[PDB]
Amino acid sequence: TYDALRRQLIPSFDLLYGSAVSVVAMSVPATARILDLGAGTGLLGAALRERLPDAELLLQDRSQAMLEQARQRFADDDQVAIRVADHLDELPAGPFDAVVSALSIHALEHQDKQDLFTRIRKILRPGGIFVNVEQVLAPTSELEKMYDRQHEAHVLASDTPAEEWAAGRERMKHDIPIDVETQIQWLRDAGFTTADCLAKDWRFATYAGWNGS
Ligand SMILES: Nc1ncnc2c1ncn2[C@@H]1O[C@H](CSCC[C@H](N)C(=O)O)[C@@H](O)[C@H]1O
Ligand SMILES: [Ca+2]
Ligand code: NA
Repeated sequence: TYDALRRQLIPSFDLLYGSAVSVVAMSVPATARILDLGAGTGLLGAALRERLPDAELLLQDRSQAMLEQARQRFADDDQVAIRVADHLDELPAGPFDAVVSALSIHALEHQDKQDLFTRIRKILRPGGIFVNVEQVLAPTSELEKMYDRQHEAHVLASDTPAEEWAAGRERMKHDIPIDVETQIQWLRDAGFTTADCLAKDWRFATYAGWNGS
């Protein structure tokens, strides 16, 4: 229902979230310790749990209301913990095999994104992976209009309730997105040895940084 609405609002939901799960599964052991940053209702954590039954998940968000949905989703899961913290607050010490995030970090000022990527690398073990499923800006105003048309085309094709799309539009006014290549370069600046865009559908992209490989 909520998960159905996220699929209606997010072009290539299965490709982009699935790419995040696949790249983690190919980068970390079965028993990986994983931080889901801005976990919300725990959708990305849930996708990872489906693939990695033995992974320890820490779901972190500033919103207790969002994390209540995550607590309900993971009620019977003894390998899931929840932390209430802002991206800008001290991160959990870990170390972590993976730090993942979906549709959260684009809320931060650009300087705070650059600092967050560096702070994430500090809590990753050597060879650890950072993955972001992200809302990204087009590199030009003209291309941004085309990105917007492609997003609207998906929303309309998915028979999204008009009020939910209106609410989606209102939330996006507060967003501080940047182009995918700029923020992938920020991973290199943060000291990740490899950074790559795995999958992309115009405004939405899955990218990753590796802490040594
Ligand atoms: N500065 C910040 N610190 C922590 N969480 C933040 C944040 N800004 C936004 N968030 C959280 O980021 C989430 C964005 S919605 C995405 C939720 C989830 N990752 C999913 O894929 O469905 C919300 O849960 C919101 O509370
Ligand atoms: Ca948003
Ligand atoms: Na709760």
